[PDB]
Amino acid sequence: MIVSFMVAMDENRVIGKDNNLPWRLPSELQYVKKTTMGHPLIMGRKNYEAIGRPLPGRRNIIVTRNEGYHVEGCEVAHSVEEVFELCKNEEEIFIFGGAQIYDLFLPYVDKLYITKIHHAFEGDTFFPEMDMTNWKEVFVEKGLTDEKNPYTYYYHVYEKQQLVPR
Ligand SMILES: COc1cc(Cc2cnc(N)nc2N)cc(/C=C/C(=O)N2N=Cc3ccccc3[C@@H]2c2ccccc2)c1OC
Ligand SMILES: [Ca+2]
Ligand SMILES: [Cl-]
Repeated sequence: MIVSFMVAMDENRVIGKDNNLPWRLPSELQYVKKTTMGHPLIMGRKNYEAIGRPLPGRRNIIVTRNEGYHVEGCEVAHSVEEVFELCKNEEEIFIFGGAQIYDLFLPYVDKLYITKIHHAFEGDTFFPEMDMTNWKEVFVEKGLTDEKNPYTYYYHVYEKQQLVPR
């Protein structure tokens, strides 16, 4: 099972402002949709609510410690272990964010899908630091910038850098 972080952050790792995206890049979200199609999406409650709805064609799994938390059209999981069991037969799952949610899955991550937005926004929550010497880029592509997607941004994908033995 490939454990993948899915993330869009600015030049200071901002991933949110007052629980919402400080940017509006529909093309970027079209990319998330295309990339995650047919795979589970894993996200925290706060993250999930910051959207209002669930993405069709995707297994939405909400992670909260709240044992009474339910939402229609979604699954709820209360620990890392419960998510892995639930996703036991899946080839790839996408950790869809919450800083804390990313942190929960750090010891397990195999793949990084990182959108980097070339701008500094006002933010209050951040993509956790990561030592990238352990990682190797396998794909990059400049996003579509135009009237609907004002900012300049790049899709990046990283896999684990294999170490060559001494
Ligand atoms: C705080 O608000 C958000 C945060 C995140 C987290 C996130 C976004 N992008 C990337 N690359 N990584 C992330 N972890 C998503 C979202 C996603 C928003 C959102 O509305 N969508 N994001 C993806 C998606 C996937 C399947 C069905 C529908 C959607 C939907 C969408 C909207 C417009 C065009 C195409 C698809 C979000 O809401 C705006
Ligand atoms: Ca793995
Ligand atoms: Cl969250």
